[PDB]
Amino acid sequence: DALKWSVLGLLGLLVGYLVVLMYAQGEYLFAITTLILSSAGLYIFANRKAYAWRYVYPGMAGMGLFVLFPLVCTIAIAFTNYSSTNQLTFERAQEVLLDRSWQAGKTYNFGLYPAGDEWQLALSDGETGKNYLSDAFKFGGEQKLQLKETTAQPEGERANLRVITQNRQALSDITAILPDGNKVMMSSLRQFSGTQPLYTLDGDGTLTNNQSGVKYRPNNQIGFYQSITANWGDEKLSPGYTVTTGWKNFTRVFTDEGIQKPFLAIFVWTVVFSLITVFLTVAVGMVLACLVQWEALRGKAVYRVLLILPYAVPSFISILIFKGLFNQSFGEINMMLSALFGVKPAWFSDPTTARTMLIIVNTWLGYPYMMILCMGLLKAIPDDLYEASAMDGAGPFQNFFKITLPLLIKPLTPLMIASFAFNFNNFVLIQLLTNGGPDRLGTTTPAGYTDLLVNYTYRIAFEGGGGQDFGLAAAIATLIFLLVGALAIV
Amino acid sequence: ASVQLQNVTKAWGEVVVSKDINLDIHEGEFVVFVGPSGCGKSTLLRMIAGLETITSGDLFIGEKRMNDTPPAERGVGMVFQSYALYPHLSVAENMSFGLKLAGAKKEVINQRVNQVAEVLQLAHLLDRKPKALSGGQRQRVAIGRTLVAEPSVFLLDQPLSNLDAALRVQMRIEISRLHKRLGRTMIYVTHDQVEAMTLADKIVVLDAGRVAQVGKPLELYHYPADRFVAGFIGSPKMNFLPVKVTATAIDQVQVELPMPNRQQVWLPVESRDVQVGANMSLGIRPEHLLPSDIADVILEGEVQVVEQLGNETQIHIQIPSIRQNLVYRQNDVVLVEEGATFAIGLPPERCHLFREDGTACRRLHKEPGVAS
Amino acid sequence: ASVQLQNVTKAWGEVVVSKDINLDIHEGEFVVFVGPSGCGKSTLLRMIAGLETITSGDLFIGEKRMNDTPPAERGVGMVFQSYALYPHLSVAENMSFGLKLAGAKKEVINQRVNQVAEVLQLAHLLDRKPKALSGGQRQRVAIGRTLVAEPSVFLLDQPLSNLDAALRVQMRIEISRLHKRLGRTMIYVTHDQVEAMTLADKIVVLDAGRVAQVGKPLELYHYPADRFVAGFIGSPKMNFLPVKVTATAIDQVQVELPMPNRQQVWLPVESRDVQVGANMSLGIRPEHLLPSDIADVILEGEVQVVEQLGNETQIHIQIPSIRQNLVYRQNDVVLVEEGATFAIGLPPERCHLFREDGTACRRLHKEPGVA
Amino acid sequence: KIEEGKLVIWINGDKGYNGLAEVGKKFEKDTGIKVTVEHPDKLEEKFPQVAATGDGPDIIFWAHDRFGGYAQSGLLAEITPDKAFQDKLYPFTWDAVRYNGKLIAYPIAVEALSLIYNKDLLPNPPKTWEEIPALDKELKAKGKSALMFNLQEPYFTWPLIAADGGYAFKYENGKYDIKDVGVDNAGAKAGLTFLVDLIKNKHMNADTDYSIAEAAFNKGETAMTINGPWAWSNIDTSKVNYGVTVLPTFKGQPSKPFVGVLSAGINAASPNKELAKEFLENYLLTDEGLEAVNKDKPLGAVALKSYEEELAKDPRIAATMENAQKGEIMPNIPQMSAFWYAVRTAVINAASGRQTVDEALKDAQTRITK
Amino acid sequence: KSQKARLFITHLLLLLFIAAIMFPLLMVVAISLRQGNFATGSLIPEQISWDHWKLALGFSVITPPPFPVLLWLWNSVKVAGISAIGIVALSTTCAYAFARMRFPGKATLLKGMLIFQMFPAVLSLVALYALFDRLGEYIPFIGLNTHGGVIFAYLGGIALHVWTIKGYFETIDSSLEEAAALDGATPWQAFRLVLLPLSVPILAVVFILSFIAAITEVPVASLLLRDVNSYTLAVGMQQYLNPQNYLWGDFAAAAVMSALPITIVFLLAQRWLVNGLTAGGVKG
Ligand SMILES: Nc1ncnc2c1ncn2[C@@H]1O[C@H](COP(=O)(O)OP(=O)(O)OP(=O)(O)O)[C@@H](O)[C@H]1O
Ligand SMILES: Nc1ncnc2c1ncn2[C@@H]1O[C@H](COP(=O)(O)OP(=O)(O)OP(=O)(O)O)[C@@H](O)[C@H]1O
Ligand SMILES: OC[C@H]1O[C@H](O[C@H]2[C@H](O)[C@@H](O)[C@@H](O)O[C@@H]2CO)[C@H](O)[C@@H](O)[C@@H]1O
Repeated sequence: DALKWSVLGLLGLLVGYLVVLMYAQGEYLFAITTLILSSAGLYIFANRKAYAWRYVYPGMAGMGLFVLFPLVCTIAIAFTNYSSTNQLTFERAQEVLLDRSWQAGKTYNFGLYPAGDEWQLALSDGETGKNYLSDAFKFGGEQKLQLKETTAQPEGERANLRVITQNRQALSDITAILPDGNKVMMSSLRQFSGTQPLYTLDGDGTLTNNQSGVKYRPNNQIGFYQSITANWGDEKLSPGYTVTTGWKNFTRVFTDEGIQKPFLAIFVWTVVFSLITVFLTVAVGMVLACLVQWEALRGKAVYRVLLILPYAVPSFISILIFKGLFNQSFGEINMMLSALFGVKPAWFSDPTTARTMLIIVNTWLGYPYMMILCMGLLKAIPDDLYEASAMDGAGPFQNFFKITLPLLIKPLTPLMIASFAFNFNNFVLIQLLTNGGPDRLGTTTPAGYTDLLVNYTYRIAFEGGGGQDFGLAAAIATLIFLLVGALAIV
Repeated sequence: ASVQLQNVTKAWGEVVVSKDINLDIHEGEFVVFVGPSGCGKSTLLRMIAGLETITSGDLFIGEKRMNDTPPAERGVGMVFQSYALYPHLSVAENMSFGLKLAGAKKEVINQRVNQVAEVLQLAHLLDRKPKALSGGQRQRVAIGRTLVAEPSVFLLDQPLSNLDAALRVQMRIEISRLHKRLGRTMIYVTHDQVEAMTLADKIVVLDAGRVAQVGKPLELYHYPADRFVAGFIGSPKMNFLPVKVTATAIDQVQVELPMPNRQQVWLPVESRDVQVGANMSLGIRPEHLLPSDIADVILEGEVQVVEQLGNETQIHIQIPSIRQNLVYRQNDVVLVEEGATFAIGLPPERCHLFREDGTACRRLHKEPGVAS
Repeated sequence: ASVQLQNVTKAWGEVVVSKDINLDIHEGEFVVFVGPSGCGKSTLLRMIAGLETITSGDLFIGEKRMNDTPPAERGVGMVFQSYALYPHLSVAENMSFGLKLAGAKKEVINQRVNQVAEVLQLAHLLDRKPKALSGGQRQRVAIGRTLVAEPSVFLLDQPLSNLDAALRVQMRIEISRLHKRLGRTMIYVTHDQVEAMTLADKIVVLDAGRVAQVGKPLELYHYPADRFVAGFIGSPKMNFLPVKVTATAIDQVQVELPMPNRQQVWLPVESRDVQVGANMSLGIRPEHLLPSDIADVILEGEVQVVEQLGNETQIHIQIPSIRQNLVYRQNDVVLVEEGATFAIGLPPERCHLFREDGTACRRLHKEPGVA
Repeated sequence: KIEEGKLVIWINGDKGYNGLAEVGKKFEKDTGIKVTVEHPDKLEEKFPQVAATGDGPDIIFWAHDRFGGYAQSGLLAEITPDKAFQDKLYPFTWDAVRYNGKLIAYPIAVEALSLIYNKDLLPNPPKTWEEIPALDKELKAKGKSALMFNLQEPYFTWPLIAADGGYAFKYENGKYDIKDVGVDNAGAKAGLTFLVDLIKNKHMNADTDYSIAEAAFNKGETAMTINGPWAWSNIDTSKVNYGVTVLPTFKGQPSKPFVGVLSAGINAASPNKELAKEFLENYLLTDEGLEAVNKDKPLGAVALKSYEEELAKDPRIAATMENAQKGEIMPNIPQMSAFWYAVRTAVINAASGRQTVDEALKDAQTRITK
Repeated sequence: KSQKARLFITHLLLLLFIAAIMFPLLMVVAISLRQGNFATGSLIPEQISWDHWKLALGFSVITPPPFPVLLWLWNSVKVAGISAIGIVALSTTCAYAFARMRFPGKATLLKGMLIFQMFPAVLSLVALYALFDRLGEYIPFIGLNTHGGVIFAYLGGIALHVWTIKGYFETIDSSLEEAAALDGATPWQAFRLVLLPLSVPILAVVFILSFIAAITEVPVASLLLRDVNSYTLAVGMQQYLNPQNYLWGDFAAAAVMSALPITIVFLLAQRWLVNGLTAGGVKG
C-alpha cells in the first residue's frame, strides 16, 4: 500500500466503461444515476478530504437506491393513471392492438409433403370437400404459391409435427393462394386460413379497423385509443395505456362525499391504535428487559429466549390462529372465560371490544421488538449509578422511574415515533383478523370500525370494483405519509 | 449505628483482598481508614455498604446482621472514590435525591440543599449538569448528596482528594462540625495524613487486606505495632537502619550501627524476647532527628537531595556504609548544596526498634499525648 | 517542545473561565499549575492538548501555532484528572496501546511497558482491566500510559491525588528522575503543595480564569504578588491581620496593630503607593510566628483549636479585635487546652503587607534561596 | 423478451405440476420444443407485472375470474379453437373464458362446492334445505348437528342465497351487465332469511369459519358439511365413511354455487402462440394429457367431456360436476371486487344481527353500484 | 414485601406471563404434529402424525418430499446472515459520523433518513423489480433470481438502526476517544479499537433485529427469487398457501423451523449483551 490513485484510476475506468455503455441502448435513468453516485463516491475519497462523508455515503447509497428511489417512483406514478386499465405503455398498447388478429376466410387443415429435396403444401376445405395442392417449393423468405384443385394424393408421406415446427419460420412467410383467388396465410401448426390484421396504423399515427372501417386516434387525456368521426368518437378500445394525469386522483381524494365521510373517525382510531400499541409495547418490553438482567433472577437465560418467540415465528400464521382463539362462540379463549368467569366476550361483533382484541394481539406481536431493543440499550447505563441509587436508599421501583426509565426515553423516542408510523399503517394485522369488522353502517364506501386509514384506502383503490387503481393508491400513500410526517414532527 | 465487623473476609476467587478483619466501630465514633493504594479500603467500605459481598465472616450494623441485606435498606450513604453523579440530573437534583426519595416537602428539601451547597461553595453551580463541572467540583457534589441525605452511617471514600490546600482545610472543618452536630457514625477513607490525625477518634491502618493496627492518632505515631505502621504513618517516611543487638538489659536494648563510627546505644525498649546478635531494624523519624551539635550520638554523611518546601528544608543524607538515604527535617530555609558534608544527632529516647519478623518492641519512653 | 500561550481566552458562551492568559513555558522546564478547585487548570491543559477549542488568542507548541491542529499531531500526551482508561483493555493493553498503534515494535513495546509498570509497582496487575483495579491503581495506569509513550510535551492533571503518602513520594521521585533523564517540557497540575514545591522549575498560580503570578517555588512563598497568592501558597493559610498605616519611608512602612495595645511596628516593605491611615492587611505565616520569649512584638489571645499532627502541633488563637483566628505552628507535640491563654511573637521582617486592592507591598527583606 | 424455441408455463402449487411437465416432455419428444413448467408464489399477481413489460410465461394456468382482468389489461392473446374442438368441452365452461365476446383462455378443470355427508351419521342425505331443521333436531339429541359450514365467507353461503333468484351480475350473451346486480331482490333475500333462520333456531352458529367447520366433520361431530374437492384428502386421512352429492334444493330450486373453471390463457406478448395452442389443444386437453396431470394431483372435474365421463365413475367427481352445471359462473369482470366485500359484510351483519336481512342486502347492492 | 418476597412472586408473575404468550405458539406446534391440515383442534393433537415433519426434513412419509425445506432454511440463514452483517456495518459506520463528526447538514439528514423511511410500503416492488432488472445485466449475482440481489435490497433499511446505534454511541464518555486521539489514533482506529468493543451490545441488538427481519421477509424475496432451489424458507413455504385451503401441517412445521435460526442467533448474541463494559475507565 502506498497511493490510492492507482485504485481510483482503475475505478475511474469502470465508471465510464459502464456509464457510456448505459448511455447507449437507451437506459438513460440508469446512466444518469450511476454517474452522480460514482461522482459523489469518488469525490469524497479523493483530493477534497470529506472524511465524514466516507462513513455516511456507503450507507446513503443503499438507502437512496433501495428506499429513496422507491419513493420518488411511487410519487411519480401518483401523477398518472397507471392501473389495471391503463396498465401498458402507449407503445405496448399499440403493439398489442397491431397484433390483434381477425379471421375473414376459412380454416383449411394443411399438410406438408416432401417432393425429393423440395416440399409441397396441401389444403383441405372443411366444406365443399375440395382438396388443393401447390407446386414443389423450397423454404426461406416470403413467397406466394398457387394452389390447384387436386383430386389425387401427393407422393411422399405427410411430415411430422417436428418437421412442420422446425420449419415454422419459413412456413409462416408463405402466403398460399387458392384457384378461386383468395389469399390464405398460416394461422396454426395445423391450419392455413384467411386471418388478417384487425388494425393498420397510419404514418400520421391514426389506427384504422380493417373490418368495420372505424378510425381511431390516441386520447392522451384519458389514456385510450378513442374513435374518431369527421372530432370524437364515442368508442374506446382496450387495453388502454398509462399517461400523465397531473393533480388528478390527488384532487379526487378531496372531493367525494362518501370517501371523505368516515375519514375523520378512522383517523382517530389509527392514532389511538398505534399510540396505545407503542405505549404497551414499550411498557411491557422495558419491564421485561429489566427483569431479565436482574442477575438475582435465576434461570433468566431461559426466560430471555421464551419471551422472544412471539417474534421468532412469522406474523402471518400467528395472527391467523389468534383469529381462531378469539372466536366469539368457539375458540379456546372464550372456552375458559365461560368456564371460570361468566361473560363470553364478543371480540368481532362489538366494535369497542374488537378494537381491544387488536391491541392485545399487537402487544403480543410487538413487545419482543422493544425488549430486544431495551436489552442492549439498558447496558448503556453504568452499574455505579445504581450503586449511587442504593446509597440514597432506592430500588427497585424507585430505581426504575428515577434512573432506568428516564435514562432510556431519549434514545428510545425515535424508535417509538417510528413505531407509531409503522402501526399507523399496519395493514397486514387488520385484514387478517377483521376487514374493519364490524361494519360502520351507512357508509356508501366500504368502511368498518376496525379499519385503519390504510385498510379503508386499499379497498377504495384496489377493491370496490373499477379494477386495481395503482395511480389512486400511490396518491393516497403520499397524502397519509405527508399527514403522518407532519404529525410526527409535531 | 454501631457498625462492627467480625472476621470479615473477601476473596475474588483466588485474590484475597481482605483477611478475617476485626473492627468494632462504636456509635458516634469518627473512624478513618488508612493504607497503601491497593490494600482494600474501598473493599472494606463497600462491604459495609452492601455494594460488595462478604465471602466469610459477620457484619453487624446496630442490632442487625447486614451480610445478606440489600444496600438501600442498610440506612447508609456513601460518597464514592469515583463520584457516580447522576448525569441526567443537575447539581440541585443530585443533592436533593436521597431525601426526595425517603422523605418529602419541597420547602424542606430546597432549604437544606442551599444550606449544604453554601458550605461546599456550590451555590452558583446549582443548575449545572455534572459534565459541565470540574473534577473537584463534582467531588463536592458527591459529598453534598450524602450530607443532605443525613444517613444513619456516613461512609466517605477519599472525599477531599481533588481539592486545593485551602478548601481541603475548610471542608475538613465542615466535616468535623457535622460529626459533632449529628453524632452519626462516620467511616472515612483518606491518603492525607493531616485529615487522618485531625478528624479521627480512631485510625485503622490496613496492610494487604489484613488490619495492621487500630488506635488513636498519636498512639499510632508514637507507638506503632510493627515496621509497617511505623513506615506508613509520618509525612516523609521514618528512617530505617540495620542494627546489631550487642547486649540486652532489663528495660534497655543495646545496638550498634554498621559503619566506622562504632557507637553503641541503649534504647528504652520492651526488651522482652530479643535475640542477641540477631539483625534488627532501628526506626527514627526525620522530625525527631536533632542537629549534630546538640546530641551525643552522631551520624555523619553526604547530602544527596535538598528539597526546599519554604516552611522547612528536607535533606537526604547518605551514611558511609548504609543501603538507603537518611531523610532529615529542619525548620525554615536551610542553604545546603548537593554533595556537602552533613551531620545529625540521633536521640535514643525517640527511637523505634523492630524484630526480624517486623513486629515492634514497645517504646517504654513516655510521650506526650498518649495515656498509658 | 516549548509551549507558550498568547492572550488565550476560553468561554462557554457566557461563562468565561480563562481570560486572556499569557504563559511562557520554555523547553525542558517543569512547570506546575496550582489554583483553587474551579479556576480552570484542566481547561488550560485540554486547550494545550487540543481537546478544547481556544475561543480567542494563540497557542504555540515548539514555535508553531497549534489552535487548528488535531490532538494527535501536537506531540502532547496527557494523564487525565479522570483517568480515561480503556475499560475493554488490560493494564498492559492500555500502556501498550499508544506505540503499538503506529510503530508496533513488539520487542520495544513489551520491554518498556514492563519497565514503566515496574517503577509504578504495577508488575503484578498487568492482566487486569480497569474495573478490577483500585482508584489509585488506575491512576498509575493512566500515568504509565503516558510514560510508555514518552511524548515531547507532558500534561499531568492531578496524577497523585489518590495515592498513599509513601507511594506519592515514590512517584514524585520517579517523575523528577524521568524529567532530568529526558529533558522534556512537563505541565503538572497538582493540589498538593509539597509536590509543587519539590518538582517545579516554575509555578503558575491561577485565579478565576486569570494568571495570578508566575515564579520559582521559593519565589512565590517568600514574595507573593498579592493577597490571594499569599493566602494560596503555604500549608495552612497565611494569617491576615488588619492594620493602619502610621508612617512611611522609602525602605519601610510603619503600621499599627488593631488590638487595644496599638503596637506600632516598622516593616521592611515597599511603601510605594501607601498613604498614612489607609487600611492594609498584615500577612504572617504560621511557620514564621515566633515563641513569646524571643520576639519583641507580642500577641496574646485565647486558644480555640489545637490540632495534633505528630511531628508538629497547630494552635489556633483568637486574639481580641481580630475577626479571624491566628493559626500557629510549633515543632513537636505541645499539650494545650482549648481556652488557655497563649502568646506568640510577631516577626517584623517576615511580615507581608497588602493594599486595599490586595496588591502586595513588595518585601525588601532578603531571604535565602531566592536569586 | 419471451424466448423463441420454447414454452414457459405457469401453474399453481396445488396443481399437478410434475405431471404437466410429463406432458411437456411428451410434447418435446414430438416437437423438439422444450416446456418449462414453474409454480411461483402469488403468480396471479406476478403475471400482470411481468406480462405488462412484454415478458412472463407463454401460457398461464389460473381461475377464469382473474383472466377477465388480464384480458382488459391486454395481457392475454385472443384464442381461436375450431368448431370441432369446442364441442369436446362442456359448453358452459366456454362462457367463463370469454371477455368482450371473444374467447381468451382454454377451460381445463371445473370446481364447485358440494354436499359432503357422513355415511354412518346420515346414510341418506336430504334433497332439500327446508328439511335441515328437522334433521338437526333429531341429531342434537345424540350430541351432534346436521349441517356445519363456513358462514363467514360469502363464497360458501352464496349457493343457498342464489338458489331462489340471487346472482352476482346478469349475463346478457357474452357480456355481463354491471348495472344489473342480484343481491337486493326476492331471491337473495329469501336465501339469507333462511340462513339466518338456521342460526335463530340454533341449528347453525353465526361465527363458524372454515377451519371450525372442517374440524367438526372430520371428527364426526357434524353429520354433513359443504366443501370443495380440495378438502377430500383431509377426510381421506380421517377414514370417515363419507359421500359427495348434489347440493340440497331451496324453494324447489337447486343451490347455485359459484363455478371456478381452471383456465389456460396465452400471453399476448408471447411469440409462441401457435406453439402453445397446439400444446394445449392436442397434448394437454386429451385423455392421456389430462390423465398425466390428474395422476400427479387430482384435478377433480374437467371440461373435456371425454375424460370427465371417465372421472365421473367416482361419484364425488360426478357430484361436483352436477353442482357446477346447476351453478353460476363467477363473473370475470373487475366489479366482483365490490361484490366480495359487500356480500361478506351483508351476511356478517345479518348473522350477527347487526342488520336485518332486507337492509343488509340493500346496502350491499348500493355498495356495488356507484 | 421484603427482598426474597419480591423474587418468587416475580417467578410466578412471569411463569403466568410466558404461559399466556407461549400458548398461541404451542398451538402452531400442535397443528404441525396433527394429521392432515387443520388450523384448529386439540392442544395435544387428536391424531398425531410425523408426516409433516417427515416432509419438512428429507424423509418420505411413497411419498417423496415435495419441497427442499432444509434448503429453504439454509438459504434463509445465508441471506439473513450476511444481510444482517451488511446492515450492521453500514449502519454502524454511518452512526459514528453522525455521533462523533461535525459536518454541514447532519441534523437535517437524520431527520430525512427517518421520515424517508416512514413511507407506506406500497407500489415499491414495481420500482425494485425495475432496478434489479437493470442491475442484473451489468452486474450479475446481485440482479434478479439471486441471493446477492435479495441481501442488497435489505441494505436500504438502516435509517432506523443508524439513529439507534448513534444514540448508544453518545452514552460512551467522550474521554475514551480523546485518549485514543492523544495516543495517535485515526478516527477509524478510535472507532474500531476503542468505541465498537464498548458499543458491542447495541451491535448485537441491530444484528438480531435485522437477522429476524430478513428471515421472516416474504414480499421482496418472493419478488426476486425464481429458482425453487434458491428460495428462502419465508418464500418456499408460501407454496403451502392456496386460494381455497392451506397445507397447515407443512406450513406450521416450516413456521416452527424458521424460529430455530432466530433462537440460535438470539442465544449467541447474549455473549455481546453484557453490563459494565464501560466500568472503570472514566472517573466521575
Ligand atoms: N474485581 C477484582 N478482581 C480481582 N482483584 C480486585 C478486584 N477489585 C479489586 N481488586 C484488588 O483488591 C484491591 C482493592 O482495593 P480497593 O480499591 O478496595 O481499596 P484501596 O486499594 O485501598 O483504594 P486506593 O487504591 O484508592 O487506596 C486492589 O489491590 C485490587 O488489586
Ligand atoms: N461545559 C462547561 N460549561 C460551563 N462551565 C464549565 C464547563 N466546563 C467547566 N466549566 C467551569 O469552568 C471551570 C473549569 O475548570 P477545570 O475543570 O478546567 O479545571 P479546575 O476547575 O481547576 O480543576 P479542579 O477544580 O478539578 O481542580 C470549572 O470551575 C467549571 O465550573
Ligand atoms: O408494533 C407491532 C409490530 O411489531 C413488530 O414490527 C416491527 C418490525 O418488525 C421492525 O422491523 C421495525 O420496523 O419496527 C416494527 C415495530 O414498529 C412486528 O414485526 C410486527 O409483527 C408487529 O405488528
